[PDB]
Amino acid sequence: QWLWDIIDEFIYQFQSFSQYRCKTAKKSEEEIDFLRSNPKIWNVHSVLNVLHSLVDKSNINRQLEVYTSGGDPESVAGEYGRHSLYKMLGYFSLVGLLRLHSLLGDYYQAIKVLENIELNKKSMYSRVPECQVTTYYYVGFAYLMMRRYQDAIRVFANILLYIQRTKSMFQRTTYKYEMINKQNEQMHALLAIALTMYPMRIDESIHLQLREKYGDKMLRMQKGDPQVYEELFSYSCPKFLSPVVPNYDSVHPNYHKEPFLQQLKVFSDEVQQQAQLSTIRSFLKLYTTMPVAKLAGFLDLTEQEFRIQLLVFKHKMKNLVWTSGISALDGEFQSASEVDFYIDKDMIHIADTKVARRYGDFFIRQIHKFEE
Amino acid sequence: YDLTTRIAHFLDRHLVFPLLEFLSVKEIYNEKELLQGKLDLLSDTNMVDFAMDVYKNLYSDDIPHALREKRTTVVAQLKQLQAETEPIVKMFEDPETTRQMQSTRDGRMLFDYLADKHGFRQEYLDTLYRYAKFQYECGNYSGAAEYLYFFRVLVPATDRNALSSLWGKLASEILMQNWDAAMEDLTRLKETIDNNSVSSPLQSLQQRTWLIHWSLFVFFNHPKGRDNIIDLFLYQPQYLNAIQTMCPHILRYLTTAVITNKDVRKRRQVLKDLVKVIQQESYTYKDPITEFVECLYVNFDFDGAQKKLRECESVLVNDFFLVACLEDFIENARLFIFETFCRIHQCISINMLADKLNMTPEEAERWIVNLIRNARLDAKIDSKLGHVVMGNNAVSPYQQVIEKTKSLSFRSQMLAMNI
Amino acid sequence: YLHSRWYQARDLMLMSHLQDNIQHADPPVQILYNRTMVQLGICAFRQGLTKDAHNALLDIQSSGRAKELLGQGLLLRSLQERNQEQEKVERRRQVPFHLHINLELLECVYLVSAMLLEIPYMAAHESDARRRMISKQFHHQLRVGERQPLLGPPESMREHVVAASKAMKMGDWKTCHSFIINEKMNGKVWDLFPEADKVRTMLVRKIQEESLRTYLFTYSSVYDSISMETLSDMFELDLPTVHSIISKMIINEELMASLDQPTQTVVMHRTEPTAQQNLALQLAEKLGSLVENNERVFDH
Amino acid sequence: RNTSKQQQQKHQYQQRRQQENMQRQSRGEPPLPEEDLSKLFKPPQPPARMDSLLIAGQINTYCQNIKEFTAQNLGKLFMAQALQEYNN
Repeated sequence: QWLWDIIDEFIYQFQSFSQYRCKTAKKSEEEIDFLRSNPKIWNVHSVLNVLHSLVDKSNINRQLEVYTSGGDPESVAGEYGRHSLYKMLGYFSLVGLLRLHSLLGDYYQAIKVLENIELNKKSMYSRVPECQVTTYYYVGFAYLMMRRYQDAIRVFANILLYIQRTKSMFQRTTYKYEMINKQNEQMHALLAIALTMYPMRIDESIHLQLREKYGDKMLRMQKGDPQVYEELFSYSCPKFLSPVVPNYDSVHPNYHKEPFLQQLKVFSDEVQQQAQLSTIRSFLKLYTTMPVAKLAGFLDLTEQEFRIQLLVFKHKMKNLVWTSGISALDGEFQSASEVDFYIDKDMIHIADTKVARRYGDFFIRQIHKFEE
Repeated sequence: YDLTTRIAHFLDRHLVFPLLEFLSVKEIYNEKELLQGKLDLLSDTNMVDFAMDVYKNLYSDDIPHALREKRTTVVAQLKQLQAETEPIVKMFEDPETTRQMQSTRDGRMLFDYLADKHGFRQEYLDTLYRYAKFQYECGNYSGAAEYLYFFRVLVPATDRNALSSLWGKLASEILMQNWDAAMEDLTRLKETIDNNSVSSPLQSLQQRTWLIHWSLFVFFNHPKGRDNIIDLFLYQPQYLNAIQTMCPHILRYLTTAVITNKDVRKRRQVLKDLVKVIQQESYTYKDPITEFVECLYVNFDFDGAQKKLRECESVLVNDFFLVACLEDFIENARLFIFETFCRIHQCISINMLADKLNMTPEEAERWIVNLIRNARLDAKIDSKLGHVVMGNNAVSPYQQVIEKTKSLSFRSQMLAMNI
Repeated sequence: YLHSRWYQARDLMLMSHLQDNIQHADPPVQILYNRTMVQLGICAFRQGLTKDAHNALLDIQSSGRAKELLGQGLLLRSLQERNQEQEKVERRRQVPFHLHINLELLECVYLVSAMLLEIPYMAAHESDARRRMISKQFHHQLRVGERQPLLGPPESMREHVVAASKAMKMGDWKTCHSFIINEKMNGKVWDLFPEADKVRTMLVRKIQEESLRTYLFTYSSVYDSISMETLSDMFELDLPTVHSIISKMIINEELMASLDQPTQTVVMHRTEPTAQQNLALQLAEKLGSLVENNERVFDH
Repeated sequence: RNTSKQQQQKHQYQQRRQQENMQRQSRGEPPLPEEDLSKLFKPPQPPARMDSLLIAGQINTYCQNIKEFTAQNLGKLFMAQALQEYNN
């Protein structure tokens, strides 16, 4: 008690609020125009699309942790509480997008992501920065599950920067804000190590304090240490399939551990190969064109002993990150050296300091408005 | 340093039971000899480290020292007087001396297990009283100390005997060439100097030197115990301001574990304080072998430094101690003086790197292959010329001042917008 | 310091800790204490150590007391020295003339020792890069001699400093030697020590090595390749000094500079002098962020 | 900012210790004065905002931004034209 009844108090309030918005958002523009006109606060009935959905994201896997196999609540969640909110006419305000954010919130918990080609296609409503932060939050995981991290590195930098300009002012998140700050920290630290030396994209969102800490971690996982990947996985393992929070850790049920194992077994099979991928590419391409002795200078470094030195290097060439070539007549290993650029980070903040002038000009003239 | 005002009138007037001598007229390797002798003042008749003088060169003059120490390993000292075949004919004292010890040991070996099996706090201390007597009669008998000072240690003379028998047991286990029971007395010395005493410097700088002796010969992790032997007592390395700074080789085992067993960041703390100021400057005026380690490094020399290391590295290996950090300090003198060159520089000919540090060019080439892979020398390697190009020079350092005036002032003005 | 080697005198001041005993024990012994740390600075200057000539003249030359530290200050010299009867007590007490010492030497000890220090130090500051501007320094002992547009030949002890200071600012080492060595023989200040030939020769290289720095500090933007063969011949400095110069010109000053000591070549490329104004504005706007933060620090 | 620091050296940095002197004495004696309670809180020399230096300070630093906006655009219109008119 004090949890499970309040779980059911919430869910029955949630599945009722799943019904009140499933009925009155399809043919009616009548209670909607009643909701536009007589309540002047636009917040509250857009709060309920996030307040009641985030704690539904909690309470569904709260029961599903006990009801592991042969489980009720995700079918109670998605098909009846979320998909009833998903496929309708839009509440033409910040409700119709957040019903999809209610759906994609559990369509991310379910690891079944493919419909991110659909979720942004029917999202032809105005991408408000309230929803745009939650857009690049949810959508960027499918790019993180796309194994093309050179495109994923730029998406998680947006949501971690928090100069994406959100300001609401009615506890809208709700009650959980730095968890988004800490998860995108770990999702971008996931993207910091995986591609370096190419980023050089860890500078804006991740500040110089965590550039030193996770960057020294970025060295060690590439210089060989699995402790960083253990830090990179175990800090991030609930961060792929968190409800928001579990129920109560106990010894007697075998139940709670059974979806806890399901959170472990999925996302360790993916990124451990990427931990080996970070080690293969890790050496700096010091020179583009190696002779055989300096091919054997890097065949030494690729993997020696002894057997299977050329073929292991052949495996380690073919990881999308070593575009190379053997000149079999010349004995001339002809490879790449891809390098990047730094200095151009003053063109973005030149308007941000033009904002930092204007944002200082704004509220103090708003203070001057309250003392005019 | 504060206790120097006690030293300012006293000036190195230590108080030891084995007094002075070290092995008269010598031939070779003479910077070790006073170094050995000034510690042989303070280290109580070592037991091999008499013959450590003899391993470089044989002399007949190692004989007159431990002959007059018949407490320690009685019969072996009967053998040393006849090893030179000397009619010293008064060797009729150690069989007289041991006979009182046998009547005291085996007369109380009855009591020794009355001390244990009863555990009677009188009869334990009654046995411990006669073994306070006996372990200062002979602590050699260090196993008779090792049984004694494993139970309730504190004999009925907790300060004078229980130091000089446990420092005796620290001596005599090392004089029996034990180290784990000396690791018992590692702890039993390093806490007794920490209590400490009245702490006269003639006691203290001796007890500070008593710290140096066992930590000088590395058996177990003195690459951790270097921090015990630097970062104790307001961390002067020589522990004796006391112008004869003669806990002398301590920098070499200190700068061993910095470059070998640590990184060298954290060697800047070594070069500034532990090389320059007063005490190591005195030891810079004592051993030229430690001097070319530091003085051509502090000149930031690149050819004279690396070779006068290498010349002194041929004499760094002449440290004929029980040493166990010998070539560690030698090899990582080369590896750090190459880090000293390629820290700020522009290039090096691999053929010059081969010929300066006396290696071959592929050894010189593959070493920067390791130095990129270690990320100690972040550069590139020209694969075919044998000329490692290292051109680290930055342009436009502005973005960092810009980052911390708009992550603070823009975001702390956010906080003033809630009122 | 004098009758033995000054390494002992540096130690025994640190040894006996006589910062505190001097107060309770008869402050005419504080006068002897102030006689002693002067003579420490003498054997800082006899051993040629310029920092210790500044730092033994720290309890002495951070104050105008040094006149009365021989017991010879005047009553109407300031509005402080009162009165005649206490002046009678102090001057029946102190001091014999052979116990008097050359304060003009002491000022030429104090001024010149930081002159070779602070001028390459301020030449880093006056290269449109300053954060360590130390107030109340030889900089301020220069200020009393600095703003003198009428100043012709160096004749006073400060005038020999200020002339050599401008010779130090030119980067020419030779021009300082005309202003110091001859003029302290003119004023017999060089003529005071038997060690003074060494002390001069010590201060020969302190002028040569450091005006080499002001040669590099002032002509820094366009020097993008800097020799080591020329500077060994120009400033008359051998390579193990020059390697100890140029590495510490690169390491300790932290100048962006490539160096090939086998080739004996310094390659710098500072980039840029118009972006020194960007450094001059980051001198300004970084102060902008601090007191903005300090606006909230006091108020909260 | 030396104005802004010195006022905050007086607005609060005095009054952090001015009340610390005042609160320590139990804010007064019942049968008598309250002598030091009248003595404590002597007002500092800036008590409030220093808004005579600060207004023309708000003017002339805004005038610096005009010179900036002069120096910004005059930079651009040549950095246009040089990149423009060289490029043929």
